[PDB]
Amino acid sequence: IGRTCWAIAEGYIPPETVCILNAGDEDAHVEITIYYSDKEPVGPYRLTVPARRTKHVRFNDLNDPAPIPHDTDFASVIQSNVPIVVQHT
Amino acid sequence: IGRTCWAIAEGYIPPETVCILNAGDEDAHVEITIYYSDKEPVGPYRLTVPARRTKHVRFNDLNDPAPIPHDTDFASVIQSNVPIVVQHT
Amino acid sequence: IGRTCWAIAEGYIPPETVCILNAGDEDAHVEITIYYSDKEPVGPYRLTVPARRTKHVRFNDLNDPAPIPHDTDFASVIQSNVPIVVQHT
Amino acid sequence: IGRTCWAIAEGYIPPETVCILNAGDEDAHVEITIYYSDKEPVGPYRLTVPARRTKHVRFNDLNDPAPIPHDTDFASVIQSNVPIVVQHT
Repeated sequence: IGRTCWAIAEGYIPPETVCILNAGDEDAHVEITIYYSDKEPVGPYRLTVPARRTKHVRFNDLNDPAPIPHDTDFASVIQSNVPIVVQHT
Repeated sequence: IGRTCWAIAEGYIPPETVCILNAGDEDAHVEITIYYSDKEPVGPYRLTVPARRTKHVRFNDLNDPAPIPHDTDFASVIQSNVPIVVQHT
Repeated sequence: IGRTCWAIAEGYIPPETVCILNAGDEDAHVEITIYYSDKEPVGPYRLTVPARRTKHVRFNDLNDPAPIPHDTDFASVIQSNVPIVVQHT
Repeated sequence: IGRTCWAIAEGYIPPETVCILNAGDEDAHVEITIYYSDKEPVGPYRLTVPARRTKHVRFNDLNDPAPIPHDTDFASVIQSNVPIVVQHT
């Protein structure tokens, strides 16, 4: 159930959440990359979504490799080793 | 018309509806599974969507195998033996 | 550009518009069928979307084979002989 | 990541933005065509989205071959030589 690559063309943290579902039996090793209008992309931000669980990820909580600056439009690519379902809220 | 597997990565019942269309000539035997961030999934919740009809299903009305707790973020996978069209409202 | 079959699982006329784009060089002969929770589907409602034009269709304006009753949830299937792009507003 | 052809069946400038992401390593040479209910399409409007960057394009800022009239419903087709991701805001 789902796909191993998702993209979100607009993101913004005011001066921002992806709901992920891994309905499968293997843990999802997820890698997020943040894109900008005027600089190189930052990432991967790495996290695990456990087998048969949801996980909400707040863009504001991401910090490794670096925090996402606030008041800045960005886009994001989310890649997983196993199919997941992503909804941007 | 439609697909036999649909996923909804974010659901919530405040302390929540899927509109299903079976445009086909066979009844749809539908199975919903609810996923959580911190426990195993619950289901299948089973229902029939008749040939050439819509059916609205309220998540709050589901009760077999168990009611969905309120004030709790969940996701859902909806599977059918025949193609259906699902919209989350 | 687009597809020849589109479905909209929830529609409602209070007691409702599809924006269609035919980016192609042939006229689109479109057929809409309305589905209900408790009776057989009604249609086809037939219309033409000209080559390289948009057309907005209000569900409230449809009348042949019959008007859609108000205050009634419905779904719709839109079929075309040529690819079109449909957005429900 | 993404597709080389995107369509947006409803656009309107009051008397309107596409967020584009090129997550790839080649620049995206993008061509927008505007469609109307009652006249021939206008375009291509041409722009470049750089490798590994986002770009927001305001429909109100487009002017070559011609400005889009205000208070007028339109649709748009966006074509690229390389896959991009488009979100209409």
